[PDB]
Amino acid sequence: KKYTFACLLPKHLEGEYWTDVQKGIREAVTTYSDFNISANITHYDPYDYNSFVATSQAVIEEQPDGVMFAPTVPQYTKGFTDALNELGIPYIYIDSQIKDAPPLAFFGQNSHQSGYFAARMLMLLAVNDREIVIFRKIHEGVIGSNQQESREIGFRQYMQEHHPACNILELNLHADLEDSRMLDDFFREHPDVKHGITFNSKVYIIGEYLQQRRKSDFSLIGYDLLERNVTCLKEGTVSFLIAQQPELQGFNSIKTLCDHLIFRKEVACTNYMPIDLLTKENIDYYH
Amino acid sequence: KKYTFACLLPKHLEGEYWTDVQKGIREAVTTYSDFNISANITHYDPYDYNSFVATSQAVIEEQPDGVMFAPTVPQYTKGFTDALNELGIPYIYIDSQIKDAPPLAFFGQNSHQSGYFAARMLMLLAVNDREIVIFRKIHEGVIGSNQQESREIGFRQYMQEHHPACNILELNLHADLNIEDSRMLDDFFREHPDVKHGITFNSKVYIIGEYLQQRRKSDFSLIGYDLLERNVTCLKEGTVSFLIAQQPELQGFNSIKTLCDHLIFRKEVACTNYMPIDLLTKENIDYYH
Ligand code: NA
Repeated sequence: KKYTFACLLPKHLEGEYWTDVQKGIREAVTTYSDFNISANITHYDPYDYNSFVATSQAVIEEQPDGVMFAPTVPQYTKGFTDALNELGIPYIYIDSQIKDAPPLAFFGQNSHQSGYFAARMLMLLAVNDREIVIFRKIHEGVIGSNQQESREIGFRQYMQEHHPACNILELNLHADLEDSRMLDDFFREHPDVKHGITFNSKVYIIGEYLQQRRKSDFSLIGYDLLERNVTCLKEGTVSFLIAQQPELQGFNSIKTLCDHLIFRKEVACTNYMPIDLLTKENIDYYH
Repeated sequence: KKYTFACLLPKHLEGEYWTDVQKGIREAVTTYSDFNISANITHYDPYDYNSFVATSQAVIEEQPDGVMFAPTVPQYTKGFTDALNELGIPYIYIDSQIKDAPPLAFFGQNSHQSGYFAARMLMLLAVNDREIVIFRKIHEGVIGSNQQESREIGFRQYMQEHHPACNILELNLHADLNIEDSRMLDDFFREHPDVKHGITFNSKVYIIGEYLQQRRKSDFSLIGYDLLERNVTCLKEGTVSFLIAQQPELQGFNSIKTLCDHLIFRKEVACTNYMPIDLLTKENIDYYH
């Protein structure tokens, strides 16, 4: 019988952030083909905690040899991890982690440090601005991402720490809205804000909006190398993109499971991923 | 018998730039121990022609299967590369390219783009600055490094395209001294009290950074290259604002790997391997690997 590694990740469309993590998973599968391993990828609605509970219970009943997954908020993840620990099934957290429920290994960015870093870079662009804006993506009241929330916290800590006088504005766009009207009104109400940032992976939304309205007097800092994000980076609507090597996170998760289960090797638990800064001038050599 | 790859690098002290490239080479040797290969590292005097010739000749006379070589003063190398081609000994360039003498493969940054990028980052720092300064350190007059010279050209191009009004000052420190580095700096900052931002293209930015630290001067920030320990310390202390890395470990590792699969695995290999232009700050340096 083949090895089965259950991979539980957020629902998404092809080409979005999670596409790269999955390609890393598949690359790992082929690499370890001599061991006949198999990745069974299922998804959950990151905005609906019950979706995580139902799908994670399915994973549990599939009795995989190992599991890698993006945790949702703590209290809705606890039952899953407790069950896996009780069944002796090792799990790996990716993207974010739950510190009081340690896994075999964690692969993701130090969210707080990532946010702190982002603030430092943003202040470099808006050195003497009186306000900056944080764009978010919410649905059913939640932000749907521990990392997106924890990054903002680190960000805010840096701001309160180095630029307490700079006013921080927030605009919560709707996940499955029209982002355009939201933006039109935002700029009408706040016509002098020159710089903004988002902690989700869809800064292109704001970028394309500016590109279309011929607005070149506003630049964004965003996350991840989604095709559309990079286009906005090259066009100038986005000043910097922060990457976390999603492919490597996916690959290393499977490799770690293999190392632990197959090779029976010891493995490092905490694996903070880098906080890579990309600009139009260095993106082409970034791999 | 065995496979022998001669690696010719500039003499240096442990902890300088090349120490990482050497670790890379070592990691590669062990990884391919199966094919029983050995990397023979020899250091050379980069500014003593007669010396360089003697060591290079010694390398050629060792009859190596392959060679990886980091060029400093290209005008002292034609004899070496002609001899390698004549003997059918494939060679790899790292860090700097020597256009009139193409190698089997090259590993290093696209110097032009690296400098262009460096300019962008410096100007984010010196937005409204009338002048900026490039810091260099020459031996026998030469700026000994095509990568360095070329980086400077890309830097000036960006400055011409974006801040043609900004004055570009230059301060040359000398290795074949008796004019001490700190004395050069005192005169410069004395005659140029207003300059607030600077940059260097060699990997010894710590010389300027530690100077500012010991003089508790905090009204000036540098942009430098490479993750030498002294560079990182200056990065963490604030004298240096940004450091640009190029993954020296991987360049050394890849050099040997390329030689192995070319000579041993009879594989095809790309000639140009442009390394990344990584930007590091105090806030992300600890998570870079
Ligand atoms: Na969200």
